[PDB]
Parts: sequence; C-alpha cells; structure tokens
Amino acid sequence: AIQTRTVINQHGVSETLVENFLSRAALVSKRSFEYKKNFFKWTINTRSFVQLRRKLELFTYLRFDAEITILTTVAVNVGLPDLTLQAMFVPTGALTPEKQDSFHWQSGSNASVFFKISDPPARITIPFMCINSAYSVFYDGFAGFEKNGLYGINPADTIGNLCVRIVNEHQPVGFTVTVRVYMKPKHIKAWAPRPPRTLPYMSIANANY
Amino acid sequence: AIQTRTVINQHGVSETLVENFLSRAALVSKRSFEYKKNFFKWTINTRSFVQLRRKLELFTYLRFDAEITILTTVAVNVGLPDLTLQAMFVPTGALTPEKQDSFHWQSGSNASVFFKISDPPARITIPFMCINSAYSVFYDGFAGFEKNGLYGINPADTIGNLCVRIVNEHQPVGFTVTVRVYMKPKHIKAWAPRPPRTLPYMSIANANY
Amino acid sequence: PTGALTPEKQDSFHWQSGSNASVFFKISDPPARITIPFMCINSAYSVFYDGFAGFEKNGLYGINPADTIGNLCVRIVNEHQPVGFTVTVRVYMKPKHIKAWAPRPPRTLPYMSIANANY
Amino acid sequence: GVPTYLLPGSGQFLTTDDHSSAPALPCFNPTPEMHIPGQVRNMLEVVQVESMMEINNTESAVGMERLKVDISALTDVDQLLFNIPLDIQLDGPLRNTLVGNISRYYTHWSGSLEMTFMFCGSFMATGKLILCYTPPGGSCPTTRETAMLGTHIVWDFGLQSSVTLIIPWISGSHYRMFNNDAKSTNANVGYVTCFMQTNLIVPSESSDTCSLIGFIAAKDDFSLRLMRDSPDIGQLDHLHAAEAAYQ
Amino acid sequence: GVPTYLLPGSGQFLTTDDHSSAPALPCFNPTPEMHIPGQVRNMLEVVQVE
Amino acid sequence: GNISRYYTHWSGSLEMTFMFCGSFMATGKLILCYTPPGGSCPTTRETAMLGTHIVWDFGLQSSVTLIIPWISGSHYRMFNNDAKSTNANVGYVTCFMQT
Amino acid sequence: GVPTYLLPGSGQFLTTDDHSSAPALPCFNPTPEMHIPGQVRNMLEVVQVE
Amino acid sequence: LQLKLGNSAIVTQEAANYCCAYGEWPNYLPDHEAVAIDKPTQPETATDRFYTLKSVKWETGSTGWWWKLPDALNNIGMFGQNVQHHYLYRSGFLIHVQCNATKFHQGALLVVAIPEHQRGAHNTNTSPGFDDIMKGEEGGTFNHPYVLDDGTSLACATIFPHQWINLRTNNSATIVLPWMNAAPMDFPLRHNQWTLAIIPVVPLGTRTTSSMVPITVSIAPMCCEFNGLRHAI
Repeated sequence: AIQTRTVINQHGVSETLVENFLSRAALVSKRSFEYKKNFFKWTINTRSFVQLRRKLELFTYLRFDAEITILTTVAVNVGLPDLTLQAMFVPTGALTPEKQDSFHWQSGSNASVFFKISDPPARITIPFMCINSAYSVFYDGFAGFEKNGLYGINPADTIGNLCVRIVNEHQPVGFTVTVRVYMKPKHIKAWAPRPPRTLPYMSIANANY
Repeated sequence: AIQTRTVINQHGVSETLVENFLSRAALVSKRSFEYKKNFFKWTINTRSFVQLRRKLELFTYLRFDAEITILTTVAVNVGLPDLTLQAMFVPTGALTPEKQDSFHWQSGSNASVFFKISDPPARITIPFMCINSAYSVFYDGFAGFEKNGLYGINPADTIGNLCVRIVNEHQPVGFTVTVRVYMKPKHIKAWAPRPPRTLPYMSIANANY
Repeated sequence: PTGALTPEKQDSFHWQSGSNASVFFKISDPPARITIPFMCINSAYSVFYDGFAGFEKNGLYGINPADTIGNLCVRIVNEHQPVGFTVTVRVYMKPKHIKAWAPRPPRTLPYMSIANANY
Repeated sequence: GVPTYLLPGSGQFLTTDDHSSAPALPCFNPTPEMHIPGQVRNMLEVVQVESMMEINNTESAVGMERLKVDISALTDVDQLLFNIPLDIQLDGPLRNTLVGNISRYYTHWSGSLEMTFMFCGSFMATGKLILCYTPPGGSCPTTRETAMLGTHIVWDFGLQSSVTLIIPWISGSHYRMFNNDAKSTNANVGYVTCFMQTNLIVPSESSDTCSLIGFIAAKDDFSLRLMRDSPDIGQLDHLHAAEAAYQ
Repeated sequence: GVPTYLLPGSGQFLTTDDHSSAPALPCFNPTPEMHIPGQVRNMLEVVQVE
Repeated sequence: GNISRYYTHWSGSLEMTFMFCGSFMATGKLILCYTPPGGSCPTTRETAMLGTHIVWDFGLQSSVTLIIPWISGSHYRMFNNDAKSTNANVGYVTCFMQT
Repeated sequence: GVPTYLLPGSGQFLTTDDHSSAPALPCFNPTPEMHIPGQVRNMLEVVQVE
Repeated sequence: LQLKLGNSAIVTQEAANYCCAYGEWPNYLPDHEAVAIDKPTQPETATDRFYTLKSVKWETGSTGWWWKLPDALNNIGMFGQNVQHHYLYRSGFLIHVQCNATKFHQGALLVVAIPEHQRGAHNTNTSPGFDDIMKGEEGGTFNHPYVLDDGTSLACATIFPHQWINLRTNNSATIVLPWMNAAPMDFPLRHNQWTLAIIPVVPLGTRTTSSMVPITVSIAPMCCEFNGLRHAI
C-alpha cells in the first residue's frame, strides 16, 4: 500500500461527450451449437451483460444504430473444408425459422449475408427501427391491457432477431461452432439522465433487488 | 590484417537527426506458451534488451508513440485449423486477466484486435500515455514515501501491458505458439543528453555494476 | 551491410539486431521485394580495378575495398517441427537508373575463375 | 468499383518502412507540451562538446590515473612524454571519449577536430614543451630534432596554461571486403606527440611534480553516415530479475 | 487497373475503429425526430447537479 | 463519485453546501474548517481555528456554501504484478461545536 | 472505404515489369556524382568506332 | 565584487561569470491554471539568502563530494520550514563554490551539476536504500569516481553544465540552475532534481604534508514558490 502523487494538467472537454461515451463495441452474445437446435437464434435485446446494461440505464430515451459484427470460430470433433455461413436478420412481422432446412431461409424479403470462415468477419449496420422517436429504456406501463400483461414491455421497442446457419450439406465429420456478436452504437442522441444503479441485478426482464 | 584507405566525400546532415536516430523497430519481447499459464502477458517496459536500452539512455526525458507489431508463428505438437487470436491492451486502472477464460477478456472498455494466423501481422499505435510531459528515463526518487520504497520507480511513467490469447475451444491437437513484439518509436522529442554507459548491466530494475 | 556482423548459426543473437533491415514474408504471399541504394563510397562501381588492396607484398590483385555491398541471409523463423523439409531460394536482381562510362572490348575466351580474368 | 491487382511484395513487413497505423485509443488527449530546457535535435550537438581523453597510455595505470601525465623535476631534456594515435575505432586514448562513442553507431566518418591541453602545476613553476603533428603519411618521430622539422608549436608554462591545436582532417570506415567474416583495420591517420624542450623549474616550496590534462572536441563539419549497432557493452549477461513482466 | 499492395495490419478487427458499413436495409425511412425535453450532450452536465 | 468511476484521471474544483433542519426558534453556532492536503485532521477546536474556518450560526441563515479549491487523482498500477496503490488523502472538511 | 475487385493476373511476377519498390534503407544519402570522362548513353556510339 | 541577495551577502569574490546551465533562468510559472489551482503563494523576500554549508577538507587522498540540492536545504532555515506544511514547490538555484589556497599549491577540480542522478550500488543486486540517498546537509562521497557511481564515465561528464577550478588560475565557480523537471511542480521530500558534484581530477601536492585547502559551497534558491495555504472559504 504505497501512496503516491503526481500533478495533472488537462484541457480536454470533448472526451466525455455522449457520442464517444457509448461507441466502444462491446460483446453482446456468445453461444455455441453443434452440427452433425442446430443453429443460433438470438433476440437483439441489449440488457444481456451487466457491464453494458448499467452504462445504458443512466438515460431514459436514446436513439442509435446497431453495427453488428459476427465473429465465428469453428472446430472438428483436423482440417475443415470451406465452410459457408448465412446470417439472416428477421425483423418483426416476418417469420423466424424453426429448423435448419426450413423454407424461411429462402425468403427474399429479409436481408442475409453469406460469409466464409477464411474471410474477415461479417458486418452489417441496422437502422433505427423503433416506431416511436426513441428507444424507451424504462417503460412504466403494460402492453397487456386487461389484468394480465407483463409489466414494462413496450410493444414499439422491439428490433428483431438474427439467425446463423451452416449452409453446407451433411458431411461425415461433425464440428462445433462458436458465435460471438459485437454491437457498436452509432449516432447517439440521449435524453433525460437518471441516477445509476447500486444494488445487483436479479432478472433480465425487470428491475428487482 | 590488410590496411586499406578510400577518400570520402559527404554532404548530408539530416541522417543524425533524433527523429531518424530512433525509428528502427527493434524487437522487445519473445516468449512462447503451450496451449493444450496458457497466454502471453508482458508489461510494456523498454529496458528488456541491452541493444536498445543503452541507445535509449543517452537522454534524460523523451516523448514518443509506440507502434506495436505482433508477429505470431504457430506449430502442432500437421495442419492447423484457422486459429484466431486476441491481443487486448490493458492500461493502468483496468484489471488484467489471470486465466484464459476470465471475464476480463469480455471487457468492452479496453481495445482489442482479432487477427488470424494467415493474415499479415497485427498493428496498433499507442499514444503518449504518461501524465507528466515526458517519460523520465532516469528518476532520482522514491515512489514509496516512508522508509521502504523501491528506488527509481516513477509512478507516472508506466504505460500498461498487453495480453495475447488463443480464442478457440479445446481441440484434440495441442500446439505451441511463439509471439514476437516489435516496437517502433514515432515522433521523437528528446531532451538533456547524458554520457553513455560503458560497464555492463546487472539488473533490469536499477543501474548497478 | 559492411561493418555489421553476419550470423553464423540459425538462432544467433545477430538476427535480433535492430539496425539492419529485414523482411518477414510467408510462403503463400507474392514474393518479397526490396530495393537497395548505391552503397559504394566512390562515385561508381569499379568493374575492373588495376590495383592491390593489400599494400605490402601479399594482397589479392584487383579487389577494390570500396566496391563491396553486403550480403543477405535467409532463415526459417519457425521452431523445430516433427517434419523436415527442403527449401530452395532464387534471387532476381534488376539494375535500375543506369549510368555507364568508358566502354571496353568484349571478352571472347571463356572464363576460368570468379576472382580474376584468367584464360 | 475500382479494379485492382497486387504487386509482388504485398503483405510483407520491413522493419524500416513508414506507414500509418490504426490508433488503439482515439478520442484521447495526451498531456500538453511544456518547455523543458535543453532540447537536442541533432546528434552533432553532442560531439562538439569537449571531453577529456586518456593521455597516460601505459600499462598498470588503474583508475582515474589514466587522465594525467606527471612531469617531475628529475626529467632529462628531449624525452617523449606521450603520443596520441588519431584512431577513433581502435583501443587508445580516443576510444572512451564523447566523439568516439557516438561515432560507433555510424560507419563512415570524416571531419576536422580540435584538441586542447591544460597545465595543472603551481603558480611559480615554468618551463617549455613542444607539440608536433604528423600527417598521415609519415611515421611517429622519436627524437626531438627530427620532430621539430614537422608542424610544431613551442608552448611554455608561465604565460598561458592552455593551448589549442587544430587537427585538419580525418576519415575512416570498416572495410569488410572478403568472402568470410574478416576485419580490415583502417590505416593509422596522424599522430600528436610531445617532447620536453627545457627542464621544469620549481621553487624550494612547491612540489616538484606537475600534471597535464588533454581535451578533444569535433568541429562543425564532422559528418557521419550509415548507422550500425555498437559492440560497447557486451552481448548479454545474467539479469537478476529478467522476467519481472511475465509473473 | 490501379496497382495495390497490402500493409501489415490488413483484415484485423479493432474494437475502437471507425469505418463505414453496408446498410442491412436501404430505402428505409426511420421515424423522424421530435423535440423531447431534457437532452444531455456532455457528461459534465450530470456532475454539476447537487 | 459514480460518473468519475468510469474515468481514470480527474482534476477540478468542488462546492459543498450544508443545510440545517431544526425548528424556527432554535439558535447556536458551529465552525467549519478546511484542511489543505499537506497537514492532517485537527482534533481540538483551538488547533482547528488557526486553519481556514468560517463561524456559521443558525438563527440568521439555514444554508452555507463552502468552496473546495482543487482536487486530483489517479490509480497508479506501477509494479510488475497485480497490485493497487491508493492515492494519498487530499483534504478534509471537519466541524466543531462552538456554543 | 473504396470498393475493389481483383483482375486475373494479380500477384504474378514478370521479369520485365516496371514498378516502385520499398527502399531497404531510407534516410541514406549516397555519394554524390562526379564528372567522370567518357560517358556512353547509347550503344550506337560503340558500333561507329573503327 | 559582492553578491548581495536579500538578508545576507557573500562579499569580496574573484571575477566570476553567471554561466547559466543550458540557456534559461527560473521564469516563475508563466501560465498553468490547469494544475493545482490555488495560486502559488510565491515567497520572494524571505528565502533568497545564500545558505552557506559546512567547509569540507581537500587532502591528497580525497576522492569527491556530492549533494542533492532539494535535499540539502530541507532542514536549514526559512526554506527548510516551507518544505514542511507545503507539498508542491518550484524553484531554481544558484551555486557558488570557492576554495582558497596560496601560490604554492597545485590541483584541479571539476564542479559539475547532474540532472536526475540515479545512483547505483557496487557488486550487488539490491537497489540503494532510503538512507544511502537522503544523506542531508553533510552530503556524501564517491566510492568509485571514475564511473560516477552508475557506470557512465567521467571522461564524458563534461556534457553537463560544468566549470573548472584550476588553482593556478582561479579559485571560484558559479552555476545558475533552471527548473529541470517534466512536471510543472514537484514534491520536495522524495524527489531530487539536481545533484551538485565536485571531483578532484589532479590531486594536490606540496613539499610539506596534507595541507587542508578547505572549500566552501553556498546555495541560494532563485525564484521559489509553493502551494497556497490560505484560501477564502
């Protein structure tokens, strides 16, 4: 426990701006699947890891873009022949595939990328797809009207989900695929600051303690 | 022992400038690790090899940038499937990972690169991150105040450390990784020249003889 | 170049020397390429030198000490692997920015050595 | 889009190239500059500073007794005191100076020098010396009479206590000219030698031993080229904590 | 065409870089902005509150 | 102290404000010292009056304002291993009962 | 960034091409030129001698 | 021929020159409101007094002396009291070294001032302790002066600001030292910027035995300032 000092001279103000307070491309999903549920489905919620959930709940309303980067690292359970993947983005109102060889992967209307393993990782940016003017982080209301609706789910707030599939046919080798997704918020406009949370989180759906 | 001569005509002065006296990208680290301590951690001190330590101690204060280039050469202990690496740069105040699968590799705040083996080698440049105005090469003081502090360690002088990890899952083959780091100082401004050292070095911490 | 030491073993400490220039190229890339400036300390390369470097009575005839350039050294970087392989190196040199002086008659009889003009 | 094709020499890594790089931390402001006194911009501002040499080139002179020569009262006339072989790269009086350590990193050097002596006797003591300069052709003179016909000055002690001797021109290289690893030493350019003209004259109260100190400094046309690495320390030895960083 | 060559550091992925990206849905108009009161632009407007 | 956890280096001036929540009739005095970062915390009232003090009562005002001139800080991970070096204690603001 | 695509004939090595190259030693000044007498510029100045 | 600085005055010197170390004077902190913004008290009339140290003895077998300049004045006088109850200072110095011998002595000194002189222990793997560095007013002694106790040679030690005391010609030296540090203000109890060191190159001699030839060192802080101890509220 050595107690030191150093004088500090600074001039910068433009480092605490909200535009470059949240532009850091944190990890948001990490899930494996074995191919021999044979695919990766993930809703595009942001409150999955508590390092970025607490930082994002200082504000009430904010507005941004997505900038998804999918990084796939394969293995054989020695060399793998030229694997090709598909990463289809399914918004609301379009149906999600339930099986690997479904007819929903052939749907033209929703956007899809086709990237090899040997390439640099895939990258698409997703526009602001709320039907309000901003994402309500905290919603003090009920989607379900009558007496039984889940508290604090805004029906206008949802984005979609993305689905990742090995394109190739059944091969005599069986391999394990690990998918990591990095999201980088762009063009931030944040409103109405709020006090930060001290007690630890208990669920993904609500603010219990 | 043949003694020869040749007349010499020169005009150049701009070869002994300090800007291109230290811009030569010398090797600063070389350490292997086997994956089957499973990673590479190295503090960003510069006095590790005595070819570049003596050349850097002609001056008292200097100021530069880093320009790190990481060159990784793998082997299997015949062909290796598509290895992906991560090289996270951990400054002061942020925590360093102690195990390969720690939760500190998922930290968004510190910068990381993701490079394959088959690519050209990775490269990031690091700004001047002292909190004085220059790096004190020779420090005539104590960080520890009371009676027991290590002599000549400036608490404002430190930079950080970088950590290199195989991203992939446990595979049935076990391989040996060798990492080389090349640092190239850019934008030199050096002050107060000092006489060069003749007797050989004895330790990495101090100037004994 | 001249004045810097040449490595005598594969894992010598002269490969880690920062001062001399080095390239690091894979096999799968297109081949490596560097250009080397005019590093004589006269104003031109003496092809034919009518003199002695060694002064006294025993110097090799026709070796100009100002004429030399250097030497290049090529090494497999990787560790000892359980497979042993054979490497073949070819070097192609392409002279640029020629300025030639004083033409001479061409040689008819065949060469006998690499050091001198015998016949 | 634009149509491209790759050259040979694509994706390599020279250690001497100059290209831009991706910043690891954008939107980071470093600490601003401050006027710290004594900035050096060129390494020819270091070699122009005077720095003393080792005149006492005899064996078994251990310590800081190498920096001075004694001239006792019981010394016969015309006896040579010292000579300096003007060689930077070779072991002698000019090996461990300030001009002989910066010009180890470079290969070719050519310029003019400037030597300065200084006498450290008592105030009463007198006498004369003589200081010759031999051009790079001829060899070192042995007697005083054969050395007077060169370029000499006759310096005494009572009037001045410091002299200045301009060396006109030197040059050098390293000359690795053969097939194998051989070394060809450059030929010995110049000498500066000193003889005793008259005897030393001290009174009955001062001590009978005096001393000389020599300095050296390059002039403003000393040039250097083709940087290499210096062998001055030694390759590598045992460092006590050689892996502080790893653990 | 134009002659190129690749630098070292080609095809990596920094988590702090800033480059353009292929839009997943072109020809899509988001909902327009509205004056929502209380916009914060700099985080030194938060620390000055008692 | 929650926004300046996300950042490493901080340096600036502060502003403290007290407020008294007694009844309307009640009176009395206090005294409010500020210790610069060199010296240590005072223990008695007389050794604390010689510093920088104000003598605040209750009947006239119910709020006071005390400008703190300058602070600074960092984290200082200076060794080889994972160690923590706490910054030295800058300043104190202490309060004694006058009457 | 700018969008590219590779032609056929990309990454080969003709022995007669003319392109720039990475200098092995930048910041190095060669020895300057000197008027050495008898410069030949074209090889039709050699065949005209008896 | 006197140096009247404030309260005291070293009178009756030999002719001398203010060879400024490098090219600058103290300068008084031209503009830094970004750091330690309690304006420096800047005492000027009650610190500048030529604190003369103890006279040291120069014999034939002597080998050298060294003082750490913010350390040699921590317990002496009005500058010594301002080091306690202040933690930031900023000052440059002035040094006047004067020995005195007759016209029958012979010798030579090298008065050099070394910025950031990190010392080193001989033939061990342990860094020097707190007690081998913070010696105080008495100073120290070179154990191996030929390598300046850190390996860098004495033959190249004229790259620092220096003057010669040659007892044939003169017996006085004067160096003015500016603020040489990376930070704008520094901590006086644990960091020492300069290091005054005097080394006899040619040892003395006379017909009789061991004449003392006592030397005097005098130090005076030039343009000093400290943090603010008095604030409004």
